[PDB]
Amino acid sequence: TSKVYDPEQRKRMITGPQWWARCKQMNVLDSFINYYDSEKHAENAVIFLHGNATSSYLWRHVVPHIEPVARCIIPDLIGMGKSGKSGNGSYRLLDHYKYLTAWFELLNLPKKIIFVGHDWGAALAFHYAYEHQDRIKAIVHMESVVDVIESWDEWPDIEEDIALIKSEEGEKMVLENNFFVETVLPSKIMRKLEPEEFAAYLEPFKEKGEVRRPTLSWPREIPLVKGGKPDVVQIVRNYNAYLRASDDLPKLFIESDPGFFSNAIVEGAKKFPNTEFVKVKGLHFLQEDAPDEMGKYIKSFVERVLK
Amino acid sequence: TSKVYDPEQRKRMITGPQWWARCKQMNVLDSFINYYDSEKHAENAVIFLHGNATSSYLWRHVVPHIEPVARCIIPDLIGMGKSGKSGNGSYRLLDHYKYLTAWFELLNLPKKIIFVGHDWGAALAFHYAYEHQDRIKAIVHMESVVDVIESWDEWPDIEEDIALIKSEEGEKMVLENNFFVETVLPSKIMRKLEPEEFAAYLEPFKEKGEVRRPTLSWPREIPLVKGGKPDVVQIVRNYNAYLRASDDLPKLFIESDPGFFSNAIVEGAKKFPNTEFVKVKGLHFLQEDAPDEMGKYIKSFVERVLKNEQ
Amino acid sequence: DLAKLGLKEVMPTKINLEGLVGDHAFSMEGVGEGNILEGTQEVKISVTKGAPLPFAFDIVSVAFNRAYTGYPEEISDYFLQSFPEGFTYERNIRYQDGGTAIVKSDISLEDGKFIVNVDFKAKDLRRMGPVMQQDIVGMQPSYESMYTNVTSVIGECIIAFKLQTGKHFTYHMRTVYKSKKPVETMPLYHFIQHRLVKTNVDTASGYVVQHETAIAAHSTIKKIEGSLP
Amino acid sequence: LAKLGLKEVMPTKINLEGLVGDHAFSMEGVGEGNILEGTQEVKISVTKGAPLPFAFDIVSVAFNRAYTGYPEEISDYFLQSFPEGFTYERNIRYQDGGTAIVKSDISLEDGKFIVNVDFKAKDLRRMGPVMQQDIVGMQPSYESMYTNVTSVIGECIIAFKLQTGKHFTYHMRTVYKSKKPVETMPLYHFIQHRLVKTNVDTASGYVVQHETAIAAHSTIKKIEGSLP
Ligand SMILES: O=C(Cc1ccc(O)cc1)Nc1ncc(-c2ccc(O)cc2)nc1Cc1ccccc1
Repeated sequence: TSKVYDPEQRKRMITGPQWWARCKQMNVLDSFINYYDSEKHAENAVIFLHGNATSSYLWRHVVPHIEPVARCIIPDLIGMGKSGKSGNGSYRLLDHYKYLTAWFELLNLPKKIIFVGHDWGAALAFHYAYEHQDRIKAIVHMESVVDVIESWDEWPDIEEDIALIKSEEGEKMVLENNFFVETVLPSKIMRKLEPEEFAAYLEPFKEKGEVRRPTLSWPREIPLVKGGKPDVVQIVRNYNAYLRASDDLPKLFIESDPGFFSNAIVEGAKKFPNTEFVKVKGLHFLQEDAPDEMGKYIKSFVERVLK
Repeated sequence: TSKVYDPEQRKRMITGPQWWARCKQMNVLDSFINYYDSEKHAENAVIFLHGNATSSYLWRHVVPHIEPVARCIIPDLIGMGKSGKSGNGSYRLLDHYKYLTAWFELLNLPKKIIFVGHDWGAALAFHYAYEHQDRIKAIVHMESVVDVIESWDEWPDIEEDIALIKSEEGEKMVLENNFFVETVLPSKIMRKLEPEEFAAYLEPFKEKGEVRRPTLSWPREIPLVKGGKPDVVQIVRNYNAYLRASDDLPKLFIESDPGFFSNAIVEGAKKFPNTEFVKVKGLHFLQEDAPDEMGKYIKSFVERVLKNEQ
Repeated sequence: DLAKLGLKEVMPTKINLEGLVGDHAFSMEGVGEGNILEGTQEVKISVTKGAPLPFAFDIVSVAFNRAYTGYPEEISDYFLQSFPEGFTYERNIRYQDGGTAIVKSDISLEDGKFIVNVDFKAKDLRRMGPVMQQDIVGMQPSYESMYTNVTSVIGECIIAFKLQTGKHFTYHMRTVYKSKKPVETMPLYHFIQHRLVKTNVDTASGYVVQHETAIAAHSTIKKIEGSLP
Repeated sequence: LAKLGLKEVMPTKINLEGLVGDHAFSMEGVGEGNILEGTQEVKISVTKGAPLPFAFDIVSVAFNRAYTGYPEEISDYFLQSFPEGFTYERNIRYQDGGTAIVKSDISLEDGKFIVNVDFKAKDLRRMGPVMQQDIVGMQPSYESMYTNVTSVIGECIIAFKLQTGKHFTYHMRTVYKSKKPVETMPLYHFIQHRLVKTNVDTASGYVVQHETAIAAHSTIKKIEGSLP
């Protein structure tokens, strides 16, 4: 698809090496986790969780708006970014959840943490929210994993493609052809990424083979009531039943306009109480189209939940 | 255009010779006029006037509804139908009018006459009523020339066509190719005419040459205030003003639906006082599509006109 | 192989149409035959109920079968694959006037001929329009874009009624054809060139005879090697 | 024939001012084309409003019927309209209800086709392939072309190919009006178009599109004595 550059972005472009030089690493279980830490204002910890095909690089321009308020930590999920690989080589939802909570344990986090989850990164930010319900102060989600899927009514034309990924064909799509990196990522961004910031995303999966396994295992965890993984379906069912009862939990829903999943999940997200709704430009990876808008929005949101 | 027959028309079809064997001829000036005469009920006179490309045949199915209430007379205009030809070979509106008045004088008509005009046949009546305002009781008009043509807005796409007719090419269109009878006559009729019904219209103009000159000269008299004949323009203006000032004259407008000219002329017809409006289905030749309903409308309208003796 | 599909090179057909144009209800019938290997067909139509018609006839010319379509080897034939069961279609027509039409048809195959059953509805036609004025001489040739959508095939075209004045009156026709059975191979994006003419009008017969030629093909302009789509 | 002040190969400069929903933008185009063979290639830039929150391909048909290969049997209403050029008004209805209005003027000065375009889109569906940017490009098309008094009416169905392999169509109706009185008006024919995008490698932020348009009649022989 044809896209054009943002004329005022190469001047403030943050390259991959420039971002990783500001990121730390730390051994977690039988591996390590590369992550970015602002450190300052450690009394409140906000955690930015990326989804599929991305890394901490997704929140490079969103985070400068919230750091002077709270300590913002952004990890690369296991097997993705500059972090290490998982021990067994499996990259399912719980395979990320275990490493992520073990890495949480090594961070000196306050009692109630604040999460910023996007795509599958929201599901984790929700699953933890279901297990450690006393350890959350706020939740900010966008293009998330809200509830299960049962219809495909107002969803993007991703059916059949989902069935293609779930079959052996997807192995050639993602492992050998890098589907979610060479096709899905630049397609669902309204602007044309500069070559450096696109190489920053291609770097973890520039090689063919099993290293691209997470980007293939992430969509295979989709919570389809018909055909989906029963364990993940039950997990999301449980934490959606919990989130619909989170009356005191202040939440923030960022809707990407026009977006990719926003139209299909904004009605299911309205069933979550104490939710403040904002909307702004972008497709799926709305952090690449309107990063400053989102930064100001969530900075104000966290300032007012701290009250 | 394709079109298809009315399944109940051939049972009551009146061919050309059958209709002509009921008409009469009568010397008028240096020629004669063929006309159908009801004769009976001469206390009132309902004169039906056809327009271009047609004859008295046009009213063959409309007239039986009005005959029991008044003497109905329907003539073929000069050079048209089975009537005689013109002396000078000229077929402008005024020649038709002269022959028509000379034939009027020979019928022993009452003082006030009732007119039913279609196309140019209305204008003729519209002309007569203007010059003989003492001799009019009621006027029925359909697809009429109610007024001049000041714009081509609600009119059908007949511009350029009339320009081709008036610009020399009309001779090859009408005298050579028989435009109004072979093309325009069946096109402006919803149903498909029986072969005999179409032969009855083709008979007076079955030959090429000057015999089709009426059908060529009728459209050339079009009252275009810019590009039309000024004499017909003045005639139309005069009788339109007169009809607009005629409150004592009961009129009946029969709007063709969707029609051909009715959409553009029904406004000017509405600006005529004492006009009762009815609507029947059909195009231009509405008589060949809704003859019985038209006859019932005309007969009840004449009935209510004659009922005036309080 | 047409023998297995219950067909042959030349196939007959009998079409029955129930129409509702405005407030006028009518019923028409057509009988004909045509070549399914060369995309030719000829049908003579007559009115069985509601004669005469207050509208232009040519609006029902598209309701009187994609089986009569000349498909080459490099383009799969969805409609001939639809048989022996046949196929249905839903057609939406918008004239360049605001008036609309809905055409729901079901082409079946019985004994050895196509049994078509069409329902035609029309509304919001203009009084001065060439349909109510009957200014239409015939149908000009057209190009129907045909592509695939899951199990159905979608065609779209602009049909131009030629008028007696030499001008033209267009209408956008969007048809969705659905085979009754799963059907094996779906066709790529292509075109079907149509030419629907009226043959016998110098023969006052009461019939209205129409011959349609429909040939399927791709674009004749060569695609650039560096060209994206 | 340079009596109209032309050449077989002509350069063109197009300036488009567009508004899609609430996004205002300006685009430029520099191109070259053969008007006798009917081919054209234009490099397109976005001089204002970048990036675009919509699919780009909706502006491809707004970026000159002078680049049409008219045979000797068909009157070229477009080449006759020069040296003054010609204007056109274009109404587009997308298959989901979205609408577009394209008003363009084509002039000639030094010997170049100077095109000025105004583009206005509205009522696009957020899940449509234009907002979702699911469009790969344009498929070939056939445009009906016929005379209406002094204007020329073109009408076609343009089909965008989607990333999933499906297609998304829109109905386009253009009224072309010459600036000078044209000698001979055409009858009724079709212009076959193929608009494609070349040089798809990333490189700089510009879109190079090549369109081939060839006018012709129907390839099906009309049965003699048939109507129309
Ligand atoms: O010229 C006239 C006279 C006229 C009639 C009514 C009116 O309000 C003003 C003037 N009429 C005319 N003027 C033009 C045309 C006409 C010309 C060409 C064409 O293709 C279709 C109709 N027809 C006709 C009448 C007609 C004749 C035969 C069949 C149908 C209608």
